Amino acid sequence: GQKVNSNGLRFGINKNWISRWTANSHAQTAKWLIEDEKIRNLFFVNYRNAQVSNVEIERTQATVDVFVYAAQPAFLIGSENKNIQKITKQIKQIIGRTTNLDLTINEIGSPMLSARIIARDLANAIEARVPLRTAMRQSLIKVLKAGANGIKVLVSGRLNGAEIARDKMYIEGNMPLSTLRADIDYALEKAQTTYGVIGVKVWINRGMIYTKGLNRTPAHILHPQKKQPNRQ
RNA sequence: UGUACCAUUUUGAAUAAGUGACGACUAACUAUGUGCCAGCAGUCGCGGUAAUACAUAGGUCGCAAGCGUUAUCCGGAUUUAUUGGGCGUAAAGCAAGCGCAGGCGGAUUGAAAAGUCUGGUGUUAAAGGCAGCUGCUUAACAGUUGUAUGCAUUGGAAACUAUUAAUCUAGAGUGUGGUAGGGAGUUUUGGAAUUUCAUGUGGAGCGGUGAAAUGCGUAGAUAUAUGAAGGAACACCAGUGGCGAAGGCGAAAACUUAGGCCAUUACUGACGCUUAGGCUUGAAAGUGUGGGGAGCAAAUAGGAUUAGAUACCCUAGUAGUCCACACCGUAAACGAUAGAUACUAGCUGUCGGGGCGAUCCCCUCGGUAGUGAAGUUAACACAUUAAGUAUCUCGCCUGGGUAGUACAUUCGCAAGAAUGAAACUCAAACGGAAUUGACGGGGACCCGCACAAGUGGUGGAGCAUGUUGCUUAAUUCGACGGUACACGAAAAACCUUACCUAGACUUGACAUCCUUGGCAAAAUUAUGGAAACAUAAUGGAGGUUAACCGAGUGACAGGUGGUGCAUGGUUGUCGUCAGCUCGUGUCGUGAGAUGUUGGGUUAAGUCCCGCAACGAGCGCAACCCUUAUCGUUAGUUACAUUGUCUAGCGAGACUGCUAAUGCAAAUUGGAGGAAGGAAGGGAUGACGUCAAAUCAUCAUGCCCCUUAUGUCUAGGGCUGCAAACGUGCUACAAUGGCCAAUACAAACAGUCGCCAGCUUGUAAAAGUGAGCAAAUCUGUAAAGUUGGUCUCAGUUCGGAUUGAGGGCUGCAAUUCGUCCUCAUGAAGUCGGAAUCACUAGUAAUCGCGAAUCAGCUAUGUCGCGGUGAAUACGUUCUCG
RNA sequence: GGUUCCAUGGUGUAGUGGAUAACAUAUCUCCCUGUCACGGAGGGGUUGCGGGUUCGAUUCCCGUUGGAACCGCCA
RNA sequence: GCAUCUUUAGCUCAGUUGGUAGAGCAAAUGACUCUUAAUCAUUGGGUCGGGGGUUCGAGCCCCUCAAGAUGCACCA
RNA sequence: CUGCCGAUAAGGUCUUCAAAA
Ligand SMILES: *C(=O)[C@@H](N)CCCC[NH3+]
Ligand SMILES: [Mg+2]
Ligand SMILES: [Mg+2]
Ligand SMILES: [Mg+2]
Ligand SMILES: [Mg+2]
Ligand SMILES: [Mg+2]
Ligand SMILES: [Mg+2]
Ligand SMILES: [Mg+2]
Ligand SMILES: [Mg+2]
Ligand SMILES: [Mg+2]
Ligand SMILES: [Mg+2]
Ligand SMILES: [Mg+2]
Ligand SMILES: [Mg+2]
Ligand SMILES: [Mg+2]
Ligand SMILES: [Mg+2]
Ligand SMILES: [Mg+2]
Ligand SMILES: [Mg+2]
Ligand SMILES: [Mg+2]
Ligand SMILES: [Mg+2]
Ligand SMILES: [Mg+2]
Ligand SMILES: [Mg+2]
Ligand SMILES: [Mg+2]
Ligand SMILES: [Mg+2]
Ligand SMILES: [Mg+2]
Ligand SMILES: [Mg+2]
Ligand SMILES: [Mg+2]
Ligand SMILES: [Mg+2]
Ligand SMILES: [Mg+2]
Ligand SMILES: [Mg+2]
Ligand SMILES: [Mg+2]
Ligand SMILES: [Mg+2]
Ligand SMILES: [Mg+2]
Ligand SMILES: [Mg+2]
Ligand SMILES: [Mg+2]
Ligand SMILES: [Mg+2]
Ligand SMILES: [Mg+2]
Ligand SMILES: [Mg+2]
Ligand SMILES: [Mg+2]
Ligand SMILES: [Mg+2]
Ligand SMILES: [Mg+2]
Ligand SMILES: [Mg+2]
Ligand SMILES: [Mg+2]
Ligand SMILES: [Mg+2]
Ligand SMILES: [Mg+2]
Ligand SMILES: [Mg+2]
Ligand SMILES: [Mg+2]
Ligand SMILES: [Mg+2]
Ligand SMILES: [Mg+2]
Ligand SMILES: [Mg+2]
Ligand SMILES: [Mg+2]
Ligand SMILES: [Mg+2]
Ligand SMILES: [Mg+2]
Ligand SMILES: [Mg+2]
Ligand SMILES: [Mg+2]
Repeated sequence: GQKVNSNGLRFGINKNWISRWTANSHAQTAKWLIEDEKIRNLFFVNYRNAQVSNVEIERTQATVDVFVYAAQPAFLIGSENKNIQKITKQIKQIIGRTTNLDLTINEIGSPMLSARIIARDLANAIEARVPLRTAMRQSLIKVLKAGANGIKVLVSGRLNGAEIARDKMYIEGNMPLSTLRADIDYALEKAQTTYGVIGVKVWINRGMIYTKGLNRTPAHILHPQKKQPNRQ
């Protein structure tokens, strides 16, 4: 049957919001809401070879702050800070010159156990004509070796160019979806294949959060260092 | 025959490549076209608008001066099985027996030598066959030498078979001695019971069924008691049994008669097994002649049931069922297993003879059963009574339908029996066994407003809204049992809008990429205008082009156009039901089984035990939110009748204690407690099913349009109307209508808004106008209490419809907004067959608020509080 | 050629001694079921043509059509 | 022979008794479905057998032909 | 505790593949 979004079921209890701002009026609540979606989509659609895991947005009456986590930030940084200037101009055109931006790339730790880049890698493999069975298994084994709990991958679509759509799942371990205390990270991606669209869904279990609180604490960014800059 | 061949003879790549296939068997794939059409096919099968199977093209593969197709023969085919198959459940053991000819057949001795083996000789024509060699440029081919097979004759071998001459008893029979039987035929005899009749008593039904009705009965039935007549069959005994070759045999007796078991110091001395043809017997039905006929009952008549009933039920009812003599010769005639012979673990019964002598029990020899290993089988299963290891003999089988049909023949009075095909057609078969599911008008157990017990409704009337159908220029599109129909749509006058009629536009209303400049787009005022749009004006923020304003410019933009049966995403449903699987191991040739099923306990695959299973994952449960009590922090904009109230943290409830019984989980009761055994509610919805819903939220493969299916605007339309259905509102009333006074909420919302008060107005509202960015100000609570009146009427019920006058929003209210006032006063007096929801603050009912919104007969949707019930005995029926 | 009968709903048939027309099937709407048949409720639909009598004709009278049933013989 | 009737889209038949034609099938088109069947809507399709005559006007009334079928004589 | 209880148009998907990591 149908299931409630795993990310959406855990918001406001154990998971913080990706955008944290309070608008002035119901007219300014819509502009500030579509614009941040454009920024997030920009980061995700293009600049994909970087493995951007999550982009957070922080806005005040007039000051915009962006916290961008990536696995390989060299591509964003570019050759002696070139590509970086380009993206700043991109961000300024979307929000406006009248405001103040404080974009912040922040390098990420433990990149494997994140459902976003795994789905992106999965989608790239399917688009690259890689056999589906082999592609998921290599991603599954590497993620488990990274030192996490069970992972559930559902890859539904016109499998292998077939005319009848199927779906292949591969769970390997305890994925307690009905439990609220668990840390389940979820992401979904659309692999654009020449024979249509492939939907990949990745459920990852990253332990149990036994410390009550609406997070305010990082998630799989702590193990190695996490810095770099571009801020003020 | 100037032929093969030869040569440094001239010229010169010049004179020369096709066919089949490409989904699998079977080496070799893509596009275009078509769209269950045209076509392909040796087999499985491809084609229903994304075809590697069709057509064309490109590529590739298999062959080659050949390649495919067709025809015929052999192999593969162990698929007529001598080598080399089978007959319990798949085709196939005759219904059984007596059996001649045929086949086979105990042991020992002698002879012969017909089979059998071997030596010599003759022959089995030449070509061909196989081996070697030679010759053609090697080969194909030609020649060359070698190379068997059988028959006859002759000379030996004597193990086995056959023949002959004899001996023996162990095979098989005979006799004596024990002995068990529903074995058969013929002739007599007996008692219950039914029916009819005769005689009494008696007095209204009997009979029959799911329920009844034909029928019988005051002419005295049913019933009761006695008697007589007659026919058929032989309760109990009677069986985890007996006899016979089979069919079959069960009251008692007599006569005749068949076979069998056990022990044999007796006798014959292979006389034995099987059996084509032949003969005998052979359930029931049926036939012919003559008797008999109580009961029952094919055919038949009537009454029921039924859409129909020539059937199941009931009441009658002939042939027949019975006997004697003649036929018929078929059955699931079954142990679905032909007969005979020898061998191969065991255990438990039961019957008969014999040995012992109370039975009972022990042993021996046989008959009849159950369980069971090796062994066999495709599996089920058989297993000393074989379907096991083997031999002999007979019968029978060779895919399914045609078909046990047709012709011919034999038998029969007759129906028919025996024997028994083919033409044609299919790729399989009402094939066999077993496995996983589904289903059952099959069982066992357990659940849910399912039934049951109640309450209030719906189907009847008026109105609102959605749908079907019809119409129209359009009535845009989708949803269509449960799981569509107050659904998408949380707002159709314009806009929305996707539709129709018209007036206008073409790299376009919007976008990027490119050569190139920016010294604008807006908005608004004029004129023509239905408005789109044009011609003229202030020429405009800014920042030198940032963004945009453009020119030039072709790739293109654009599509609510098709396909939810190509999809991604999201959702309904079973269902918040308790399920769905995996790893390792074990069993099974295999699909598969195990765990996951057994016993207890739950809402639960929840847990505990048992257990060839041991564990694990998803679901279940808990962690999350909210309501119920209290502690702590805080005290304004709450409270201020002083500790409410509001929201942060925490305590509290954990089967924690006790009693009962259970191994243990756990169930029930009690204690204390605000709360007791998921304390109430919410979020949370496994694998999957229905090719379930959506291309019209969005995204997207493919197809289609490209001065039009794209774009702008005005008007119309989505609001129609002979009709039908669904969901709601209002009612049909005194538990009420109207009027007056009046008490008690929670939640939510608010600066183009909430709007207090005041003034005007019969009122919707207008003007003035504070207060409130909000625990402060505003959004009148109604049912309810009291008083007056109506007095049961189509009314002081009910409000539809209609006419007029007003108010608000908005350019604009006619198509098509709602509110108020006045006027009128349809139907309707509790609603047919049949249906829906609900297990406590629930049903019922009364108001209040919010979302989308300028406004909206939203009576809709999402929320909040006021009052506040009835019933649950139980699973027989009903749905899942 | 002559004589008797009949003409009623969409189909098969009753009635009316002048004042009045029903039955069954069929048809329609609604329960019913996954659906349909069957079942349940309710709804609907009629005198061959003509011409006279009567206040009034399906009925009574005379003619005209169509369909049937009887006869048409003696030489 | 005679008297009588009939000839009507592709087929089977009503037309009405004079103002010039439909019904039911078949075909097609859509709708409808995965696609069909079925269903449903819609729909094109006529020398009223050939000529003559009457009439202002003939599928309609009267004649002659062409092709069939009826009832009356293969002399009672 | 034996009422009654009938039917359901045709053809169709779906396993691509282990060479292996
Ligand atoms: C019999 O029928 C006769 N009267 C008829 C003779 C006819 C001759 N033309
Ligand atoms: Mg071909
Ligand atoms: Mg082809
Ligand atoms: Mg062969
Ligand atoms: Mg052979
Ligand atoms: Mg065989
Ligand atoms: Mg057989
Ligand atoms: Mg036998
Ligand atoms: Mg037999
Ligand atoms: Mg014998
Ligand atoms: Mg003999
Ligand atoms: Mg020779
Ligand atoms: Mg030769
Ligand atoms: Mg007697
Ligand atoms: Mg008999
Ligand atoms: Mg009868
Ligand atoms: Mg009887
Ligand atoms: Mg008889
Ligand atoms: Mg037989
Ligand atoms: Mg056995
Ligand atoms: Mg045959
Ligand atoms: Mg035979
Ligand atoms: Mg058959
Ligand atoms: Mg089965
Ligand atoms: Mg009830
Ligand atoms: Mg109603
Ligand atoms: Mg009605
Ligand atoms: Mg519609
Ligand atoms: Mg649809
Ligand atoms: Mg549905
Ligand atoms: Mg409009
Ligand atoms: Mg300027
Ligand atoms: Mg410039
Ligand atoms: Mg499109
Ligand atoms: Mg679907
Ligand atoms: Mg077990
Ligand atoms: Mg168990
Ligand atoms: Mg839960
Ligand atoms: Mg569908
Ligand atoms: Mg309009
Ligand atoms: Mg509407
Ligand atoms: Mg309602
Ligand atoms: Mg009162
Ligand atoms: Mg105050
Ligand atoms: Mg009335
Ligand atoms: Mg009223
Ligand atoms: Mg109006
Ligand atoms: Mg009343
Ligand atoms: Mg309940
Ligand atoms: Mg009510
Ligand atoms: Mg209904
Ligand atoms: Mg005479
Ligand atoms: Mg369709
Ligand atoms: Mg019944």
